[PDB]
Amino acid sequence: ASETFTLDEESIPFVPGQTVLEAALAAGRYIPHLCWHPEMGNHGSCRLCVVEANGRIQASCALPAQPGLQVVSKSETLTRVRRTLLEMLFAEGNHFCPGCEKSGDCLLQALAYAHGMTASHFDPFYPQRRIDASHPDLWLDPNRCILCGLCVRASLAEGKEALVIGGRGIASRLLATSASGRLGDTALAATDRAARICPVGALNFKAAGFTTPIGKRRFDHRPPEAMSDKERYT
Amino acid sequence: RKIRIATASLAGCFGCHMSFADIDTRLLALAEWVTFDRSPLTDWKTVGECDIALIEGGVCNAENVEVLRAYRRAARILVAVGACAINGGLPAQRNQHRVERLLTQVFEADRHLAPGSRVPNDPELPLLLEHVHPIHEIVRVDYYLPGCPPTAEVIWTFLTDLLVGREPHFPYPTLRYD
Amino acid sequence: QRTAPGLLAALHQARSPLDAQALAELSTAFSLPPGEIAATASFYHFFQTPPARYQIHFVDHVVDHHAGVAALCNHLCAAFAIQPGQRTADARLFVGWTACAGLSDQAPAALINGRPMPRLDAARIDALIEKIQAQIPMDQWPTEWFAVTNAIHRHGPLLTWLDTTPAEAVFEHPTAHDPDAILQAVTDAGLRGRGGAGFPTATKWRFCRENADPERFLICNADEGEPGTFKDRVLLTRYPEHLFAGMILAARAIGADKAILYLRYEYQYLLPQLEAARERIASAQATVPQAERVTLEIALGAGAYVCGEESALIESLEGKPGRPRVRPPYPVTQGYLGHPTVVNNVETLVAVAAIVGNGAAWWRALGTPDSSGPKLFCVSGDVAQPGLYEFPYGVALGDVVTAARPLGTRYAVQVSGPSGTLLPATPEQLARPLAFEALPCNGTVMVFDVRRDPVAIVHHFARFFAHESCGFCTPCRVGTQLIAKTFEKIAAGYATRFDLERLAPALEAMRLASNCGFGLSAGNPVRDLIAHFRQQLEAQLQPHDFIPAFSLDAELAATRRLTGRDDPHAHLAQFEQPEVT
Amino acid sequence: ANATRRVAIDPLSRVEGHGKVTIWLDDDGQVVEARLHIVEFRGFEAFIVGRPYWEAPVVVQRLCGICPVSHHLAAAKALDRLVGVTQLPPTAEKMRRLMHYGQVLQSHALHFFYLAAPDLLLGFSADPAQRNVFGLAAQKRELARQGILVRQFGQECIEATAGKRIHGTSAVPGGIHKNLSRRERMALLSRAPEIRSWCEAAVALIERLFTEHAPFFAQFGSFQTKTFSLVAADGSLDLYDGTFRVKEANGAILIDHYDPNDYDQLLVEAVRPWSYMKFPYLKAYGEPDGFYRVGPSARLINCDRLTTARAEAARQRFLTFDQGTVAHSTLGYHWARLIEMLHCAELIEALLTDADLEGGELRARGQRQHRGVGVIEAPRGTLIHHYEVGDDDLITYCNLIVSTTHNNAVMNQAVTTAAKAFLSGVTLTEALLNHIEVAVRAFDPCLSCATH
Ligand code: SF4
Ligand code: SF4
Ligand code: SF4
Ligand code: SF4
Ligand code: FCO
Ligand code: FES
Ligand SMILES: [Mg+2]
Ligand code: NI
Repeated sequence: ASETFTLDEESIPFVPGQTVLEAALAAGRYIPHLCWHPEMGNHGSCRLCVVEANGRIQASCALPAQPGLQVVSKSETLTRVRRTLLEMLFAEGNHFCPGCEKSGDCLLQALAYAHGMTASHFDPFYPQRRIDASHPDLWLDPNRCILCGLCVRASLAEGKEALVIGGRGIASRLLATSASGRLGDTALAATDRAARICPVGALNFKAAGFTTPIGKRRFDHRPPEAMSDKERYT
Repeated sequence: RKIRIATASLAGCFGCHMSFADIDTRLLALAEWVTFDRSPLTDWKTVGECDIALIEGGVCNAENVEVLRAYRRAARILVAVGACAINGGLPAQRNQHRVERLLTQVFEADRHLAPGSRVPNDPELPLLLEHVHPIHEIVRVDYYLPGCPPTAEVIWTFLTDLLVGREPHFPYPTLRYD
Repeated sequence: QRTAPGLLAALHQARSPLDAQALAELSTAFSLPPGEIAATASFYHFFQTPPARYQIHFVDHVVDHHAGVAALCNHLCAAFAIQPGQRTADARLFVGWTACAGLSDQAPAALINGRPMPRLDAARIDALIEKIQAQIPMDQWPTEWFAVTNAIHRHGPLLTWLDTTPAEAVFEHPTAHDPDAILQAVTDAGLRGRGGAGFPTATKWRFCRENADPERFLICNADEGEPGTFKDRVLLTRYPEHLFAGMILAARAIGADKAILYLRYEYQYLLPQLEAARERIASAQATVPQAERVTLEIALGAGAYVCGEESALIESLEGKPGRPRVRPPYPVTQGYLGHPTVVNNVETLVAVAAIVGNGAAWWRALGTPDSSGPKLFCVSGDVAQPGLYEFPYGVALGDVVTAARPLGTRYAVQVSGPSGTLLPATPEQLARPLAFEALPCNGTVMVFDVRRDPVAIVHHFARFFAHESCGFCTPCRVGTQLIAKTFEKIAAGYATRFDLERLAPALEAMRLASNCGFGLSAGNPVRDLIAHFRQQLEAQLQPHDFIPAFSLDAELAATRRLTGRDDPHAHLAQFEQPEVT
Repeated sequence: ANATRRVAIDPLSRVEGHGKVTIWLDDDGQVVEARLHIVEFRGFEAFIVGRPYWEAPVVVQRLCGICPVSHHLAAAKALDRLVGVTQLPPTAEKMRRLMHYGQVLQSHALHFFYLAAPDLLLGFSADPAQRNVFGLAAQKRELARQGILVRQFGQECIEATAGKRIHGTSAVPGGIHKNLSRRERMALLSRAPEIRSWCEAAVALIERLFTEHAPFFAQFGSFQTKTFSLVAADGSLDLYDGTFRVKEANGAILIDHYDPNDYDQLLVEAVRPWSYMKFPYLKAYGEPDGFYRVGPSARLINCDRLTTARAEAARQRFLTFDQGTVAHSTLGYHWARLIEMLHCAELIEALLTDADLEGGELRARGQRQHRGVGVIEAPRGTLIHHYEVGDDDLITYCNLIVSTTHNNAVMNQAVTTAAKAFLSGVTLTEALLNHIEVAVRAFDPCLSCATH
């Protein structure tokens, strides 16, 4: 760690060229994020990581650390902009947490609690995508999927290439790369890194739900800031 | 003058009202400080006018709309309580299906029905809407209490706050959507 | 990493029914799993059209709507008992919509199996309705119907130089064969991007040349794309050979073996002429040793305005969905196939031909000190003479507008397509010069007289942004939709003050948090509507505190049908009535 | 038919859900017909289809916020069978019982103390502003404080076993996902005697009431209808598990120990155009002979026995009372109900001395099949869940017959009986209309449950 930059009036060490997000988290200084992940690196879709620098707002997962770069991660504007993004993602899908088997074990939800989100102030989109329960060990509710793309990246990296995001605009959805469009016809296996990496309730194991008592779930009274990287990340 | 509270259940399960009653003996202290208009707990058949309306449940049918509007006009502060009223809740999973196809599944096609069974027609019954909607899609909402249901501790904190004039604050440890 | 270079071409190829069989052929060809190919193909508008003998897209564009294209679509949809966006029982006809097809001057218009049909009247629709029932091949149709007019209503030194001097002549002179000299010529001219961006051309050429990688690419951006823009369409029809000269000159300047004209899907009619022209110009270099010479290719796009963003264009050409990259690295560093790449607009490269042709003094003689040179302007809308207008950069907005002859009294002008500004026609606004230092303009000017509703205009743009968003990032994917929905609510008469208050925080998030300049731009129309046409918008907000956005029946229609009721209690009112004491 | 004038109590107060009664008069001031319209419907049986099976105990319990535990366990029981498990391991069996016993305890106390006793203790005519739980809190405070605290202990039993007071998650296919800790068990056990002693007081109270008011309460009606419920093998009442028993009014066991799994050969549901609540009846008798009634008084009639002393002592007194009449009384349901509440306290008092609540035998697994039926006695009567599930693991079919649904006919009947008793002598008061709602309230109707 040769160089340093300023994150909220603090000298923060950095290996060039880590991004700001990478360097901050290495130093134990949390910044809201969703689509970033230690193994699969950045992506740039969620936008929760945004920060003020040069002298505009931009994603800290793409912002490269420079020596003596001046960075604000905590302001009223930044907390509002994030709150808003959290309302967009909730509005966009069917996040009925009360019957979701990732309630209390879900990053989107935990981020929402941490930004004191009370309700998404937008008209719901009530999308109408089909569940895919074709795989023997796995199932996919696509109305919960936030298009983080971790499942995709994970699968490219381990060679299975099972998934892909297709469509344009609000039609954008997660798709299986099989000719039939069915997860069961791809090479995806329950042992694959991709199988367990979804941070919300979209892609799940079959019949492994509601096994954890309320009170003892991954995020139960632990915001993302309070967690180690073991537990924070899928 | 004592404050007036109306309460209502639209496409709810009554669960938010039970979480309200989960304040336990504190309801005796609440009884001293407030007065209840229309509410499933009281006999008043017609709403209003009051300082606070607690609404649980989504809007699922025509009579929910007429009632929601009534409560809106009658009440200064209208509050969307529970997941149902907030984003449509688990009942809103029916927006995955065609409402005709549902009613027909339940009242005509079901293998355990008597021969001749038909979807109920009578004007005394209110028609279901095409989709379930949160209350905010129909009227303006002043506050949301999340949870399915909200904790009694939230419901209490919320009221406690409004009675004293203060602005509702929900600590992280009282917040849930599930 | 995931590049599939030829895939875009191949996907066109595989249309003269995209079945699971054809995906398997491409999957082998391209080493991509069949659904990845499907997914790429699903991103493009013109690849998702239901097959027919006659596919017809009507141009959903504000100027076409003003010329009553709405009505003329229904005069055909009615005549086949279908709705727009669906196809006939026999699979004979599909009728649907599409974004501006670069025919803003010749409205109203439509696309039909790729070929454009401008200036539609009911007599054309009636004569068309017959042509499809009698089942006649399109070539048999009067080719009068497909003629596109590239009307130039005001020449200057540039169009003059273009009309006068032939394309190949510039290769006689010695500059054309010295890369440094071309760079310098252009640097001295102070040329700036005519695609609207407006960065010094020479600067990007230099950054690209200063890179370690010897392998480099020039791409010419003829996905003109922005509604109301047709200047590229003129330059392609009128002076293709001059374009290819510029492509070659600039390719030489930056040391690029290859140079690719990326032509939008809508202009595919121009392909046979462009191939003719491309081949004629590649002779004027034949003298060069072939190892040494710049190769010229043309690539056909497939229906996306987001693909006028540099990195998305590149992604498209690498056989992937045209979604903007995460930059840096920028394309000048790592672009097409990971090699440094310059993307220049058509008008920019034509300027390059002129600048190597006439010298930098000749160029800098024209325009302002900051925005040097002549600019072309594609003017359209409520004007006696829509078409192309050369002015020096620096010209007052008014003069451009006036030179086309507003039909009604002036009201509002959209400068630089929907991405730029919507301005009222006050003298203080029309006084403003058209230059990067003042009022930036990529050449699109759209004039609206006083019959037009500012609100309804923004709504047309709101829908276009919603449709054309790449869907990659949260605030833009969702937020563009929130806007479109807010203007649906205004148009239907349900909108109130509260609806703009709930929309604000999403605009904020779009303007600040978007990943590319499309999500930043998309908030512009409603920002301008609030800032200038405040009152015209207040006039379409109901005085109620809130009103449902959907017809509350409607909603009961389904259950009315079933139960069989039409009594009052099976109907809901919208609205309510206040009352004060 | 010849009904000329219509009057409606709309909506029904101090009940859960959305119900309305219409009362059809004629020009003489006489009442031809009354009708219970259950006026809400969400369609859980149809929209749960497509979802994974393991969601059902958690989502389907959103039918109701008074007895989600009844649906939580019913779904669980059904999915046990699906996953090939009949007998649960001990720890799961005992947790599930505690959840249920607590559920019945609090639900009965919710009804009596919040919904029913405002009438029974402040009188059926009391000015509306007082005729509710707050008027009761003001007047009979120490009584209302007890009730609230009984309900609390029930819910706190559920919090411990399910994870929340309302809508838990612990009942799973095969068993339970947790046990009690020692501190939760002791904390509960320490409270349990006092709670039971207040339930005792509540029975003493409701008897004293009938002793004084019995002739008046008889005006609200009797039933000559059959009684339907779960008996255990022996065949005492067992609220968690058992097979069907039906007795005729005189009882007279018509059917006994009938496999819940075959409920579909036993039962059929009729639909009238004017309610979303269906009309279940015994197939082999058709209607209206095959109608029956369930709940508190059906159980106490049906069972041979209650397994706890104090409550069985009091059951004898309920059945003996001047002299049989009241067991088949409309308002009898209240006396039965408070007895079950005592019974549950007594169960719980005992169950929390069982160290298996801290055990490590939480869950069994067996042979997967495609169908599962789960039955339980919910507070308001017998509950049936039926699920069918693909190899997908997505539910392909759900059918629910819910407690209140069973009493559709008898509730309609009782509405009619009181309508005549109290409104034929016109003219109509608010206080006389309340008399009709009082008849409905005896059934502790759960209308969200009833319709689903
Ligand atoms: S996946 Fe997360 S945010 Fe989405 S509904 Fe489930 S728990 Fe809630
Ligand atoms: S399935 Fe999960 S990991 Fe994949 S795109 Fe959806 S949220 Fe991202
Ligand atoms: S939020 Fe949950 S508790 Fe409240 S009405 Fe909806 S289902 Fe019931
Ligand atoms: S802002 Fe986001 S969604 Fe919009 S086009 Fe750019 S990257 Fe895609
Ligand atoms: N009790 C109860 Fe709910 C009802 N009725 C169920 O089952
Ligand atoms: S983590 Fe930075 S944009 Fe999603
Ligand atoms: Mg049913
Ligand atoms: Ni219930």
